[PDB]
Amino acid sequence: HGELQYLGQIQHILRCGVEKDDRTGTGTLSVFGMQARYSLRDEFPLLTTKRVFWKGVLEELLWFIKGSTNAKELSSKGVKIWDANGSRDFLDSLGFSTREEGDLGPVYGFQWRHFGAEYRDMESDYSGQGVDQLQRVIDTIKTNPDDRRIIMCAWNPRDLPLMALPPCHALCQFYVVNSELSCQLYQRSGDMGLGVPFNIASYALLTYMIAHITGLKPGDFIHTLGDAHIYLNHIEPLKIQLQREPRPFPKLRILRKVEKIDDFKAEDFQIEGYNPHPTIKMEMAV
Amino acid sequence: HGELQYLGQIQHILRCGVEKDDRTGTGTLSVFGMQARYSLRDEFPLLTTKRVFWKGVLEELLWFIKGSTNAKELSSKGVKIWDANGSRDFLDSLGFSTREEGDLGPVYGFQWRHFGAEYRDMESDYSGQGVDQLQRVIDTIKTNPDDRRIIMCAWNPRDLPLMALPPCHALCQFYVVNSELSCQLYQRSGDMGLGVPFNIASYALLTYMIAHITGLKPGDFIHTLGDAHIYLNHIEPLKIQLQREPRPFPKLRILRKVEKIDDFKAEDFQIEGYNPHPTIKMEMAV
Ligand SMILES: Nc1nc(=O)c2c(CCc3ccc(C(=O)N[C@@H](CCC(=O)O)C(=O)O)cc3)c[nH]c2[nH]1
Ligand SMILES: Nc1nc(=O)c2c(CCc3ccc(C(=O)N[C@@H](CCC(=O)O)C(=O)O)cc3)c[nH]c2[nH]1
Ligand SMILES: *c1cc(=O)[nH]c(=O)n1[C@H]1C[C@H](O)[C@@H](COP(=O)(O)O)O1
Ligand SMILES: *c1cc(=O)[nH]c(=O)n1[C@H]1C[C@H](O)[C@@H](COP(=O)(O)O)O1
Repeated sequence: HGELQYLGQIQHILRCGVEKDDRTGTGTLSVFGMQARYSLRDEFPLLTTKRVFWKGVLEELLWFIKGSTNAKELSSKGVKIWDANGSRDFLDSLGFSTREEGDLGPVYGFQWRHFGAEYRDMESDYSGQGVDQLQRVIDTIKTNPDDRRIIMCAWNPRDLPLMALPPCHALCQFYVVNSELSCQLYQRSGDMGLGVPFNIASYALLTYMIAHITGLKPGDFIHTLGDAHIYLNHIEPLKIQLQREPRPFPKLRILRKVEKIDDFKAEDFQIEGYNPHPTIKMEMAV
Repeated sequence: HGELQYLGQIQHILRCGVEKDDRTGTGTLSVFGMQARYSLRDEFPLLTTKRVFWKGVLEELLWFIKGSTNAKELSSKGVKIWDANGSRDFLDSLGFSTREEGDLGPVYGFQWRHFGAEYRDMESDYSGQGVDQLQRVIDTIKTNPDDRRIIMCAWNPRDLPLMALPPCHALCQFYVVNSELSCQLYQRSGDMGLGVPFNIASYALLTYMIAHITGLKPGDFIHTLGDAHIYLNHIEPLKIQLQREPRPFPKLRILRKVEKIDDFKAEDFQIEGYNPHPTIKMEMAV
């Protein structure tokens, strides 16, 4: 079904992908330019050939929406996925010695809600500052769904030098037709073993959310990869996953009627019928 | 061959695309999310089922590279393609009455070379201001071709309100492997009848240029569409073009060794073996 698109890319990268060195010191097999279409109609694409950490997914999205750039605010929810890039050693290796541990800089959250804003620290008050792309999107979908410019962009050339790690999912666009909402994302860099499974579920979630607030039904989620790679220490685990057979995707039900996107809380959502294969550990390249 | 990928999209949009209204008042048949891979190896993808206005293509690219945002500077080269969006009526319909005719605002050129810069007018001196993404790319390709962040982004959330028409080709990323350079582009909006044929040739040209300056051979050009559409008054002309049979793509020869990307002049290039079908007129939706 849909999960076959992902499994296909994993295999393609493995057979043809060229070996390439990366900034983390690990090895890589990569391909440049791919695209997969995931349907959000009566199903949510949460991989089944492996049990995905749904919690961190939901928690991360929520963390993004409130415009936070502090690894600690997320680690507080039991989702440690960003701590690594917020460490003292990592911050220092980038020359951010004066920065407080946990401050990722002007990344995802900050750009979605305050693009123009002049960044200070992970604790500054930015309200009212910069452009709020998220809200902007919502309003355009509501007043003119034919608009060919419903875009949310995290890539900010001017702020790059202060980011602990530039956006991998740097740009997404929404589209409307027949009362159903679709979203496409441009991911410059894609760690097929870890981030990608997360990424896919993260945007399918965002779409559902916005579709809810706008009174539209989810359409498709187009995933576009730039540098899609499989780290060397992910090759064996992936080889096994490729052998497992997928199951039908689960469903995402929203337990309540929400008006503003900032109202959503972890409790408002619930996954149904998720029957995945056993978990698979994979080491994140730092 | 390669031109078949394009012809395929035209047909797919026609037989499966949904009718959709657009900002120009014209009608539209659209699809959301597509991708085509064009090879730049010993061939330049300049459509053959129709004779493409190569001049405007080359002239436009050059116009972009020097960071100009004035329709008149291009109309001066005999390429009138942008005049329409720089008119007084159009500028005024957007509320830009105080703006001088021809000033498109902070678009393509301005963002490629001065992303951060604070826009003034199509005649202001921006040198030394904002980030120069173009040069940035060149240097990264030269010092670390494994870099997973070689990106040039025109989409600037903060400047949007001042653009006569937001970027259609809003983001592209480069990739290197085996001494050959590839480029992928994200085009949020795609007028299949006019712009797209231009767009494709425009980026294939840019790639060739950068590959030359960096001492690499062209690889592939991945074209990714967001809202790909065929305007209603383009349906009949396209239906005929779909019936014509493609010919082998021509070759792009660079008549001279160039060091800096700003040195390139229209004369440095030459197309060879271009044998296309007769021209096809199509009215641009304003
Ligand atoms: N190299 C690299 N790749 C990335 O994708 C990345 C990111 C993106 C977020 C991210 C990081 C790790 C995991 C993750 O580790 N997931 C695991 C376990 C998660 C847990 O339970 O804590 C998984 O198997 O899904 C899932 C998502 C930040 N820094 C990164 N660096
Ligand atoms: N709706 C819309 N589509 C676009 O592509 C666009 C653009 C891109 C620039 C552009 C405009 C017109 C033609 C063009 O007219 N090309 C003709 C021949 C032109 C000539 O003879 O000079 C063609 O057949 O390709 C080719 C390129 C700006 N505003 C636009 N609005
Ligand atoms: C980044 C964040 C995300 O959401 N998705 C991802 O897969 N990644 C991965 C890609 C790469 O491994 C690393 C970022 O490295 P780089 O900046 O591209 O060099 O995280
Ligand atoms: C914009 C510029 C370009 O180079 N390529 C294109 O084909 N276009 C087209 C897309 C769309 O048809 C129109 C812009 O309209 P809108 O801003 O999306 O409303 O020009």
